[PDB]
Amino acid sequence: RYYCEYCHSYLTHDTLSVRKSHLVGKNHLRITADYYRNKARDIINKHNHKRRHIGKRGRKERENSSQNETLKVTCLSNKEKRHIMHVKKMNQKELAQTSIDTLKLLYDGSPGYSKVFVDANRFDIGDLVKASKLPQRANEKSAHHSFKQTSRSRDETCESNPFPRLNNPKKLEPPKILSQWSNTIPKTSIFYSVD
Amino acid sequence: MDKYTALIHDENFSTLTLNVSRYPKSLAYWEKLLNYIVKASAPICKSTEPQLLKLIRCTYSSMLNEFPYLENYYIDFALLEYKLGNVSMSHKIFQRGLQAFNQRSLLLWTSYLKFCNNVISHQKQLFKKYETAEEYVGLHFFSGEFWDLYLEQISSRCTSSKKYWNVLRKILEIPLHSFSKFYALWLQRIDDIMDLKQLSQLTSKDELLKKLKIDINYSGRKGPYLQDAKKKLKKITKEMYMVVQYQVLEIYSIFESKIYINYYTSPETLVS
Amino acid sequence: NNCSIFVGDLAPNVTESQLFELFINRYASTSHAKIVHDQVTGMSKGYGFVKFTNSDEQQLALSEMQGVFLNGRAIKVGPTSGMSQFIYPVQQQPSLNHFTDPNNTT
Amino acid sequence: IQVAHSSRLANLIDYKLRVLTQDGRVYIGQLMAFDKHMNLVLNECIEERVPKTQLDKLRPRTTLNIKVEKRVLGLTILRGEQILSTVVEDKPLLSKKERLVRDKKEKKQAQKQTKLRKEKEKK
Amino acid sequence: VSTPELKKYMDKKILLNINGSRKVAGILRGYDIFLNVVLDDAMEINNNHQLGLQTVIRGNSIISLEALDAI
Amino acid sequence: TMNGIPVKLLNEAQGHIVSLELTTGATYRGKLVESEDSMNVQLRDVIATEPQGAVTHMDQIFVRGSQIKFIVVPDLLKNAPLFKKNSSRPMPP
Amino acid sequence: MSTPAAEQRKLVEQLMGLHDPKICKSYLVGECPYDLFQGTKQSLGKCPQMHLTKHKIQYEREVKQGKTFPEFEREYLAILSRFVNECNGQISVALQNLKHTAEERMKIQQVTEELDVLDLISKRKEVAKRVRNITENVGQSAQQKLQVCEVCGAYLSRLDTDRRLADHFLGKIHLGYVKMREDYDRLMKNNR
RNA sequence: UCUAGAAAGGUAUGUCUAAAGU
RNA sequence: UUUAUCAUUGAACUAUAAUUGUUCAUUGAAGUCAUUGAUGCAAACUCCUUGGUCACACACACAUACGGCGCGGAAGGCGUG
Ligand SMILES: [Zn+2]
Ligand SMILES: [Zn+2]
Ligand SMILES: [Zn+2]
Repeated sequence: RYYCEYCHSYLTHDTLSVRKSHLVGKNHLRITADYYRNKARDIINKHNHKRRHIGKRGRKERENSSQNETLKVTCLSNKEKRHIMHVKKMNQKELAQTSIDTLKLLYDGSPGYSKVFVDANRFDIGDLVKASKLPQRANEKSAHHSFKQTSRSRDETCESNPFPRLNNPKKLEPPKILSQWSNTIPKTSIFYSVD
Repeated sequence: MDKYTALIHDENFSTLTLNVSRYPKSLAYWEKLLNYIVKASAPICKSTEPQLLKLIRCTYSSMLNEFPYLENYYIDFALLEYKLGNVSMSHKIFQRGLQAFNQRSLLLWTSYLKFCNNVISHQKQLFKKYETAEEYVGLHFFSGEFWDLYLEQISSRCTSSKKYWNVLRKILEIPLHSFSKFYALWLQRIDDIMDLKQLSQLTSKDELLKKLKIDINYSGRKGPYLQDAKKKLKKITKEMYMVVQYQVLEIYSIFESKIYINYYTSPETLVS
Repeated sequence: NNCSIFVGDLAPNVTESQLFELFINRYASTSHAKIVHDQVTGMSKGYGFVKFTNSDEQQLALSEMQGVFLNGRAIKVGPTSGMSQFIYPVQQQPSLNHFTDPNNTT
Repeated sequence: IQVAHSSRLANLIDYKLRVLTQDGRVYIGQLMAFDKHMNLVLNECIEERVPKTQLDKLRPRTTLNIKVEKRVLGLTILRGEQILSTVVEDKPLLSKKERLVRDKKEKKQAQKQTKLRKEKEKK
Repeated sequence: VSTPELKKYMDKKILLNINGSRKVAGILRGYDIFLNVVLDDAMEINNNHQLGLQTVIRGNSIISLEALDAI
Repeated sequence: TMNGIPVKLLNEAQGHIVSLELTTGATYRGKLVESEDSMNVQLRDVIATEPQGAVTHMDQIFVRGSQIKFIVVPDLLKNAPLFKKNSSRPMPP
Repeated sequence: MSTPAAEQRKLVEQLMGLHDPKICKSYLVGECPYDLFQGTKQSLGKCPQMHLTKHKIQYEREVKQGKTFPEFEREYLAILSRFVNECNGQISVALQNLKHTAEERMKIQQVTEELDVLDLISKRKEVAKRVRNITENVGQSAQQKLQVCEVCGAYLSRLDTDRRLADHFLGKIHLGYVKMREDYDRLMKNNR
């Protein structure tokens, strides 16, 4: 027989046509994704500190650091440190998730654009994206969304959109700044700009 | 009949080729001729007809000798030759692409390094290529992607974690379009430090002992002194943040807001 | 203070005039009343805000209009008001003399 | 280091073996699994070799120093046709008493897990 | 025991490296439980010289099976 | 029959980048589509290093299982469930 | 078997006049119906006549160049015709089961009460009550929504997409029974 | 010649039916 | 220290070769990148990870060479229940 260690469910006589159909089962995929997210979360979250090997401090070290001065240590209440740790965990996750993607937004009308940045017509990873689209054997999966697909073909040329300014363009977004240091910005710009 | 002979006896090929060979410096004829030859081999793989691969190579090479500032077609011709089996040719295609741009193009360095990560498999040589790309196209206003790619390779290969602090301190003084991400890396990485010996990763120990009045080898209670350390280094980073924020926001408000087109387009286009 | 209360589950045939009438001139004279209609259909979404001047006026409206029958329903008058790293900048304006005008070409 | 005399390969899990192979290569890695065909799973192995050039230095006639090529390979599995010998190098990160404590704790957690799974599916 | 999963590579062109040094190309037609394979129109990629109208390779000496065709 | 932890671990790495060196000296490295019970693997979008160093590229490859010398799976499969020593399977069917 | 040379021995030994009851002539023509449905849930058991590959490739040679033996065709047509007419009876039973659901008693009295409730503005009231009765018939359909696959006889539905239908139509049952219907259409055109 | 009663499940899949407010 | 493709021909050309050797060119096969590389040799500096940073003491021992006669911990050897 077979036993899906992640799934926790047995199975009958292990035939590759049964086993491979289990291994692309949607519920098995949810269980496996939960397992590996939790294990990576556990090895990130585990602060194992080095063991402390305290030696006996000498005399002259004791005179110097007894005659420096004493520093105040700051510490916070329980709800303060809980709220701060929630903030720190979401900030580390959005730094890990984000990525600068302005070279894609910035060449948006260029002549050979559909052959490089489309990501489905790329010659290296071209067949893989179409191949791994998935069956979608669910009618309501396609019947959920009612927007356009906007499949930009590889066969597009230079002739369409001859003048890029006249088709309505967007200005690039202003550079994002740190919110904790958002008060250190210069308060007035130089040139009077409207809208 | 095969794909090549069938393609030659087609009627469209004589028309597309005569329009290209009459009007060379009009781009849309070249791209129509090129899309037709590529569509005429509907599976492209290693077994397609060599008399037809030689013609796709002659078409791309002759177009790029006519219109040498077309960034996307160097990437596409190199990725075609990378599909066809030989990375040795695709190195040359990217490198003549960089040379026709006189080494100062951001997109060809970014695509050449995301290519070269896979195939160069020797660590000091790949890092010499990143140092070359740094000294040419490093100070680009949109080169956040290059530096973030470089930090990705440094944090995945190296075991020392000194080179990361070095490169990140050089990012901190460049006025990039998206420098706040490269400041948030530095902020959370200072905040993720644990003991006093690791403050010498940033600067030298005597620079700390003089400028910030902080001793690494202070042995004693090292809780409050480490918290004092993190607050003083965060203050210095706040001041350097003010300087880079001023320069970035000044360039953006005055000049870089107004340029809308950054690409070569075609010889028949007009700039506003 | 521009204290805002968020009335909800309103009847369809209840107007901003009636929403003003049930909010202004009882316990207060509220500065504004605004029901959210549908942006292309016009039919009211069943919830809307009202803006009182004083915070004591709004809370006095809040305790008394909670559950109160307005045109067939109970109109649920909860208060409307009162962590990303990266935000876009925002800046003041230099008040447009002849120096700080970017089109000044004389 | 000293290894117990009656200690087969089933008992040396989480040691740091030094697996020789058919080519002169050596995979210094932490063992964590094995099989009937003796094809190990080494955790952090470092495939070394002595080059064709410095092999003259090993030829029989201070000491001798050989420069080997450490090439890091993360979580290999080996193919058992290639293996030639295994030699223990380093003891584990944990003790024996600590592994006893941790094994009783894992088995206790598994029995609580199956208890909750059974009493949840009966409800 | 277990058939190899070459149901995709059927009736296409294939480049396989016999025995290390040699290298043969041909149109695959059949395979078995051991990886012995039978391929139509075999041409030994070296100036290359052709083998014969049909071959049957003993699967002891196949190392890799590169598929030249789309698959 | 029964497979044990290494071949079952190789079956746990279907879909991800592996790097394997054959016994002839070559080194192939791509996304592993279908492995089998006899360590007979396929690999898609691979980067094929010949023994004297000449790296080429090829779309799919099917190595014989018998020629593999090692297979380098990702790092996180250290935490795979099959390495758990004390397991409590619920009940047979 | 367990060692691969055992299975290879099994295959070569089953590789190594040509008439009489010993050889399933229906397999010899091609696609024995007790062979195409071995493992599935419509399994007939085992094919009684033995199947053998030496005889089959001798038949491939014989119908390549030598001759055709029409007694094999008439035997295959008899077995094919009895199976196809039997499954035509079974698809008749399946649509009978849909009818028997459709003429269920309490549902007929419920639709009869709603159709007595169906009884200018009289036409507008009648059309509103008849659209309510149409939705009652569609509520009975939303309990089921079953059509019958006309080849195999198994149930299907239309609310389902084309892809789960494509999951059905590449079955063992449906491909086997499509092959049976196609040889029956070929032999009934050729004999007539 | 020595007394033939074939399983009953598992996983994958869609659809129906349904349970929620502020 | 040591390497950086061959051919067909032209002009000349030492020359058993598939004009090899030599300068320049055409055409032709395929053609990992590297030459700040590769291989050999030696040193210096910096940075990581690991542990009893334990207790008593600041002392005149030893031919059977050396009280192995403090509390522990890690690993192995041997014996008993
Ligand atoms: Zn599962
Ligand atoms: Zn039969
Ligand atoms: Zn059907």
